[PDB]
Amino acid sequence: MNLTELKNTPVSELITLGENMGLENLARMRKQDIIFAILKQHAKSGEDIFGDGVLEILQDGFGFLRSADSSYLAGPDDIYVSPSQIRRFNLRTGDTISGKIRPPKEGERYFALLKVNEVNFDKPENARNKILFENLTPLHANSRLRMERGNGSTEDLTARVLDLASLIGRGQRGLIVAPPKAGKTMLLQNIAQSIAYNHPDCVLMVLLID
Amino acid sequence: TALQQAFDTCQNNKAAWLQRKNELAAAEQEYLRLLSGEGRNVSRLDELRNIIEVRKWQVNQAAGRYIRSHEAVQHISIRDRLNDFMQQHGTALAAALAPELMGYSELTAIARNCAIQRATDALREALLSWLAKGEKINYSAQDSDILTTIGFRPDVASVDDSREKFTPAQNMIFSRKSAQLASRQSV
Ligand SMILES: Nc1ncnc2c1ncn2[C@@H]1O[C@H](COP(=O)(O)OP(=O)(O)OP(O)(O)=S)[C@@H](O)[C@H]1O
Ligand SMILES: [Mg+2]
Repeated sequence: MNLTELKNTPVSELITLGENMGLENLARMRKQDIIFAILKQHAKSGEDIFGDGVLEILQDGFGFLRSADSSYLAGPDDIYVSPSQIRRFNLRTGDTISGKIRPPKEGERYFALLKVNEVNFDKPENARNKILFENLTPLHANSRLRMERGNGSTEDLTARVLDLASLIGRGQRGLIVAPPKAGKTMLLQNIAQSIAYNHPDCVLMVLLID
Repeated sequence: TALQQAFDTCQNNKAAWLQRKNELAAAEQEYLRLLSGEGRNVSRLDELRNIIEVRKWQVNQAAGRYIRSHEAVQHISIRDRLNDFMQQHGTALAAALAPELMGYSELTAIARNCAIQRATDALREALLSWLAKGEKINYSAQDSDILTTIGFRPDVASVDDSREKFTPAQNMIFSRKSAQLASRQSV
């Protein structure tokens, strides 16, 4: 079973699954605590349990592994990562790690990982021999990122005006200088929808602050 | 041996232009095939279009170079044939042009130029009269093969491809895009 599969489930499932596994009062506490309790209960049975997420390196190799759907929130369900396998696999911050996870021992309250079977959606040996980002030589934008959806949507006029106004391509560095109450949120929403529709290959990330 | 150099330079230019037209046609055909497909492939189609104009510009450049080299080799052969025909029959020629071509060694610039102009247009009436009576002009025997493989005129598929009149700005923009395309193809 997948920890990510648990985290993608809604909150009410704690009644359906947590109570069915013998837990007593998972109704009243924070969701990550419910996830921790259910996955501890399942781990006590002994079946193999999967895990995955984005790696974080602390100031002293006290590595952690967070989940994307939880907005990388520091919670009990975070996966511990000792410096030993960090050195062995030459890992660093931002690495997507997937594989086995281990139930915590005495004195530990975080689920460590037994062995990784996927790094950055690739084999660990293929991920190890990859050069650093900053060593890559930049260039100007070459491939055009057309925002015209082409589905004839009633809101597609925004994307069309965007295409006529400012061309967007791979590798640009863009700014949207707007006042409050101007339409930034749904302009970015239309941009994201057009990117998801026209260009399913490129990885799309949206980041929201305060 | 300069005529042979011009000849095989023109042959190389023609081969290069044919090759350029080859990948241009291939790119156009595959772009049409992808457009006919059900998949969207927006970036695929956009960069394929860009490749299409890059290949079109390369074809234009190759055709222009081929036409220029063909004209150059024709001019070189004309100069050589007319020069040694001078070396053959120039005594009789200048005898026919005697009443105004004398004194050229010491005449003034204006007099020399006007005498040359009179000689030129007189040759014009003579030549147009010979073309008017109308025999079939035959190629020079010494260079007949070299001047007949290149053809009387450059191929029409090259002439119709040299009417775009690209501006210099577009010229170096397309050169930069072609260099970037070659670099991407190498990778
Ligand atoms: N393309 C559009 N079609 C229809 N209504 C639009 C469109 N763009 C903006 N609006 C309206 O204009 C307002 C824009 O609201 P938002 O995009 O939420 O503002 P904002 O850019 O997020 O700035 P904030 O968050 O309020 S400071 C709303 O009242 C929308 O209904
Ligand atoms: Mg907003």
